[PDB]
Amino acid sequence: SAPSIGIAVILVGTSDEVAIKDAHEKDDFHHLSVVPRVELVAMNETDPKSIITRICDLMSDRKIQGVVFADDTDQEAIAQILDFISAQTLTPILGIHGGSSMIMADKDESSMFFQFGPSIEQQASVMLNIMEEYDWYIFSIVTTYFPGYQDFVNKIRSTIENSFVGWELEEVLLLDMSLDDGDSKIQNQLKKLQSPIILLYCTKEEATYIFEVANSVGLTGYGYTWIVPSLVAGDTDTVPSEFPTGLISVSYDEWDYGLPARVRDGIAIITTAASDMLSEHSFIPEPKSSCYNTHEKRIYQSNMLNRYLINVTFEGRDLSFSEEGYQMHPKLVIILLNKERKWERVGKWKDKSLQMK
Amino acid sequence: EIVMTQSPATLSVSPGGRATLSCRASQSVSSNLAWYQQKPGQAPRLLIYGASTRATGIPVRFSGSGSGTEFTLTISSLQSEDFAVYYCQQYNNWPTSWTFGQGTKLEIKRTAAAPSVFIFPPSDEQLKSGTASVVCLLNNFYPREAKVQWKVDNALQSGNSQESVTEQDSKDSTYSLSSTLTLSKADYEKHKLYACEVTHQGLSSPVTKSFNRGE
Amino acid sequence: DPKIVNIGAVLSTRKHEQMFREAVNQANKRHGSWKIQLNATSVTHKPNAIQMALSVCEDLISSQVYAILVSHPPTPNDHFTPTPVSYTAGFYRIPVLGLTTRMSIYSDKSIHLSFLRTVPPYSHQSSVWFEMMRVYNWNHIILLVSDDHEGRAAQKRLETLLEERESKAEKVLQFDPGTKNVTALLMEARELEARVIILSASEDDAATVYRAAAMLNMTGSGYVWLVGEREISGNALRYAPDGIIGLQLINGKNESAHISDAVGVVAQAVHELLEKENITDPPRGCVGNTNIWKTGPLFKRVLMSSKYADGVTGRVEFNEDGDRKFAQYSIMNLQNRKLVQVGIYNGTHVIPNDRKIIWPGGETEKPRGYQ
Repeated sequence: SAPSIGIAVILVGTSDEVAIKDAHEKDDFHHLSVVPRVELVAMNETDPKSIITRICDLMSDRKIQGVVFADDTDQEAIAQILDFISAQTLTPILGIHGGSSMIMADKDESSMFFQFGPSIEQQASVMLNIMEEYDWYIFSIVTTYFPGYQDFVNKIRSTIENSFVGWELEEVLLLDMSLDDGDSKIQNQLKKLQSPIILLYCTKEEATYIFEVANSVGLTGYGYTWIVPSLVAGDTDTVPSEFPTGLISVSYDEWDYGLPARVRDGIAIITTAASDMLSEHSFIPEPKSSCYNTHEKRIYQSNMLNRYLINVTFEGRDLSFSEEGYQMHPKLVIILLNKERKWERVGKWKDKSLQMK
Repeated sequence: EIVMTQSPATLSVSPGGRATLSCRASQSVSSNLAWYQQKPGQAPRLLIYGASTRATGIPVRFSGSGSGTEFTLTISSLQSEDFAVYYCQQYNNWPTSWTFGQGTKLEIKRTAAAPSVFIFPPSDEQLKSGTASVVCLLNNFYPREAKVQWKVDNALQSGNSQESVTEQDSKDSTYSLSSTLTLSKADYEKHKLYACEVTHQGLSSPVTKSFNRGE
Repeated sequence: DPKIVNIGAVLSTRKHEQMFREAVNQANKRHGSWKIQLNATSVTHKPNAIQMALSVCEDLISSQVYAILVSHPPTPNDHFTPTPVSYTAGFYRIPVLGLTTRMSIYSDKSIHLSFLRTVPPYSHQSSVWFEMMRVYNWNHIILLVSDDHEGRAAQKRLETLLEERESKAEKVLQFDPGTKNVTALLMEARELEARVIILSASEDDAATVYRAAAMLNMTGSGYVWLVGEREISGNALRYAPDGIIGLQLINGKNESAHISDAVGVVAQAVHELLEKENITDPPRGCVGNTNIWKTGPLFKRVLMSSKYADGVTGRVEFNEDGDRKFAQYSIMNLQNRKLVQVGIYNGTHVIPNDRKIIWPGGETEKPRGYQ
């Protein structure tokens, strides 16, 4: 008998509302006494003017304690706005799909913004795990000025010596694509490389040009079995048309994890954390109904939720987040590019175990 | 320090044809030039700035080029309202150098037309004041380059002849020339034969009109 | 005839807004206004951090600005001040220039994606420590950095600079921020063979560390310290042992100079960019538009490679991350409770002065910093 816990389900992807309405609150959580409320909101605008105003008006509507956010564009600047608004207003929000699911480097240290997806280190770990399985020991790395490149090579170097298997790394690059009139230098550098296995680190806006110059020079024929992270693939349905055949990469599960499941488990995690804290400490935080005037509304700190939202399990799943806010235990799948310009699934990775076909 | 020079001094072209004018660069002007178009009696207008960009509200016929080496323009598909005085403007060390150009003269080509030669003696009223003037009129001749000589008693006259040339007409693009003399009453009455000799390309032979005083 | 290209500014202190307007009016006088006549549009800071974002969105909509200048408010807290501006007018990827902020989170050009700075961050002073270390012949230093995004950048920069010379630091301690009792770390640094101590922390934590070290006999005769700029100014000035060597940016508060320099740089970039076809106007309307500026990254690429000829603060280059390469510093020593300047850091080397230096505990003779 502890009702009125406020969660708002913001929808921007314009998917079937009734399909996800049928799964938002269909179940009855008899173990946890929160009996939550949901309120589906459908929008068509992704401007920061409408996002902030809409969230503030919703907070002024009726005392909402959380928000789950969805999207359909590949915008990389909605996560930042969400993190900032969650920092200023202590309501914790989670991003489950689309533009609000791209991992941000480091959130505001006072913010509560938990996303869905893997970090950079985990991608490198699984990428090296597939490489070890088929014994492609020799490798080389090329990188640019992008996040985690230092962390990428540091994770590569940290696990290169803790295993008895004899990795033999050679060559490292630091050149970035932002140079002006430096195409001759980049061409000479890429012509220099002749290593068997190469692991790239670049993004589609620059990866298009990188692939174009690599194909133009001619270092793309057979022996160039590239290995790329998820962000190189971008969107499966769209191809930049360079994409040398034999490309392998690992991407977050986007086919067998539908939107209703994500909405259901986000509501479940918020409700479980809130109900556990309510059962233990016998009180629940409640922010004021003023979005703008939160300067004096931070009298009651809400770090207890931040320490109680990162360790939650239900239905035999571990949904534990981390300090930086990533999933910390995702489900990743591996795909392959065949002769026809399309991707095909091969295997699944879960709980540090690789099961391929 | 940078003397602005163009070529040629004058240019005559037929209707429906192109024209090319080059404004010589006396030094290394980086990219700055400006060509102006002015009709007689009117203020000029802007056509090009930066030696490559057309002015706003201008027809697209005009164009030019040059990055420091003898900037030149190329006008095509010309019409009758063209053929005005065209200047060139530079600005390298602005706002302190500001060397101007000269401005070539443009004319419209036309077939030769025989001038109409007329003479006019004093009307007997100007001679009362003690001065007499003789007016020789040329009407509707092309080109304007014609030679007019005054024969007073079969003697060459110089230092007392004034000539006025009208601008090209808007209908037939013709030229008009008027010769005016200024002599004293005593000198006027000392001679009886006054002749106006006109030489033109459109005339097979020179035309001379003569009259006698008091006749 | 000319197409007006108005640029914005969110600087405070209205007199500074009039100064910025005069600066832009002088800026468009030198070049000319037959093709480009850039306007001005200012606004003042607001207390809370949401109305600031709403107002910057409003003026972005109302003026379709090309670049935004952001400065510090008159109520310190200059860490989260240009946070809403960068997020809001970087969603559309339009450049933003920071005039005074020195925090090191903005150098990460992936969370902001458009942020140029006219002052080097707090982590660019570590090179001064390395150069003065080399000059004075100390080679057994101890780091005492904090645990945050601010101390980690400084420790990373100093560690890379040290490893490049085939050297190493004796230890790298790390105290949690906002602590009111640190004695175990001080003792751990106390029993060792290293005397040079290097600090990097906020002024409050610097005061606590100074108090802890003064309680012990650690500010003795051969314990030469080394600090930065934030550990000399404020509450930490009066709680300081004699002979504490520190730095200070030479021009980091004259906002007039920074306003003039930013206006000049932006004007040069704008007049340089339009000599190029296939451009698009910025997205006027913050409530209807949802897309990236087409020529957005191109403007940043042409801005981040402009060498301003001569300014009041000197040459204005741009390191290949967007923060004010080649800056100057001033070195001071806390003599008799009144700081006196000694030496200077010309950006490449260190030029010693004629004024003598008093090491900790008197001892005008130099200490070797070893045992």
